[PDB]
Amino acid sequence: EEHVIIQAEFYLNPDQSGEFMFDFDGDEIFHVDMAKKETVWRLEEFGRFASFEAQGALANIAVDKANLEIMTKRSNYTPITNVPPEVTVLTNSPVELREPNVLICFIDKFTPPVVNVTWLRNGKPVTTGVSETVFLPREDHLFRKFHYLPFLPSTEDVYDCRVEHWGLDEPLLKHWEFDA
Amino acid sequence: HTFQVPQNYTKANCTYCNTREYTFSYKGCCFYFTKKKHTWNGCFQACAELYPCTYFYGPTPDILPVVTRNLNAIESLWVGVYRVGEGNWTSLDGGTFKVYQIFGSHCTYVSKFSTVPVSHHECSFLKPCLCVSQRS
Amino acid sequence: TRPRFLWQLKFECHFFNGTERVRLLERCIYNQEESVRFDSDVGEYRAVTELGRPDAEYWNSQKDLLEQRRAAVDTYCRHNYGVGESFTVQRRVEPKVTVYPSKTQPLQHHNLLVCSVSGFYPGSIEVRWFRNGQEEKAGVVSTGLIQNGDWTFQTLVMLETVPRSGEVYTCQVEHPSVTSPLTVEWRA
Amino acid sequence: PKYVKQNTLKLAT
Repeated sequence: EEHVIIQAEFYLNPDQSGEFMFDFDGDEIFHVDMAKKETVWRLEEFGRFASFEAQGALANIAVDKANLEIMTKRSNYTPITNVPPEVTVLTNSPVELREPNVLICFIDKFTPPVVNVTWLRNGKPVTTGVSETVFLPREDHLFRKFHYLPFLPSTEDVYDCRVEHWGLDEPLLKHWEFDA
Repeated sequence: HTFQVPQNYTKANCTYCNTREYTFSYKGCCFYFTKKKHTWNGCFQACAELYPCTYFYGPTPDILPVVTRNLNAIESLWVGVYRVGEGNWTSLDGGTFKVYQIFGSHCTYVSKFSTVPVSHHECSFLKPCLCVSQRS
Repeated sequence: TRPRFLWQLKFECHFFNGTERVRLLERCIYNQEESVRFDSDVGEYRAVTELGRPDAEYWNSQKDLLEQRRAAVDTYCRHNYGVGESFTVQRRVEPKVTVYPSKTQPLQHHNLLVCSVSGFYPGSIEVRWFRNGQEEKAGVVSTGLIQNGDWTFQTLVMLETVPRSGEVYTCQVEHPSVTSPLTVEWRA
Repeated sequence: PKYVKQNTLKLAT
């Protein structure tokens, strides 16, 4: 083929969390904030060329919640078997000392879609500038997710992408540090 | 001189189901609401030519509620239930049908609000035909 | 923690040759098992697993629903393909090509020449290595295409070498964002 | 231009 557009949604119990997003060849086009009830575009440039009525997504989610209830019972309450995530920390571009960069924490092939992620600089949590994506769907029906940490390269600092998930025995730390 | 071309219609003896084109499916049958409208009598042939193994169908009380819920509020169907034999109200499928009959014995239709087939004012009215084919 | 129950619904529009061919795939997934699906090429709902049987039967009994999905390839797929074609199918960002060896070693000792290609889009890309004009197909250690999650890709293509003074390695990159192949060299 | 969504159907009860 050439291209694929995917409208993907889900609802998870007991969390009572849901999602509604559109995907183009693996990349998110936009998703709907369940709380704010507004559509949020991956790239702000997208909002300048298209639009989506967020209310519609909320309707589907309501129906999905109800359906999840039905499927759970009919399956005789069989729960999802956890699939721990593969985590890898990468840099956005080749690093240069004191040249702003971005640490990408790529969490892949996991389920269910609940994950606690923490960025750590020298063992301490960091929030300054962090950003994340929602859960991206995979052909095998597992999920993919990204977390971002902009930073300034140095020889004095070490980083870690801390990842928690139920299919994991304990928190997983993915280490990164400059190498001179 | 009279040239006589007779035509005997009966139930189909084969399987078929056009999956990219049927109106709806239920239990083992593939249902098709004719797109062209026809006279009640024109239905036997309209259905027999629509698809292979297809024929004018008479809705069983077990089946018309599904047929009936798939009806527009202003749409009606000519159905294969006729006055002649086996209880006097039968079908190419046999059986006996309970019919609302305040009218003329020969044709019947279903509406969104009918629970049994109904005899009609006159069979020349045009309506889509209710056709069927057995799957697998 | 407690057991989790997951319900997923995916509507996938497959576009081939632009729009000359469009397949619509609607899938219901319980936990990690697809249970029922509508394939525009099939025309009706099909249970994939037994859990989906009830649904496929119920849904194929509704004509309006059947008629809606059978036309979705036009009212939905082809439509949404248009709404965003200008910034998706047409999006193009030129790659940033850099060449550097991994660990600073004296010459003649084995080294890993790195060709970093970053921030590009679409993913379709070609990177080749050259040693004094001749193409090096062997000893190429690559990460493969990496999706950054923000509509940009990157790929690190490393070449195993034992640089001799005078050698000129060239990393050639071809990508739909550039007319003539990009090139960058490294002198030994 | 506006993005069109496909509606989720209710499962069989």
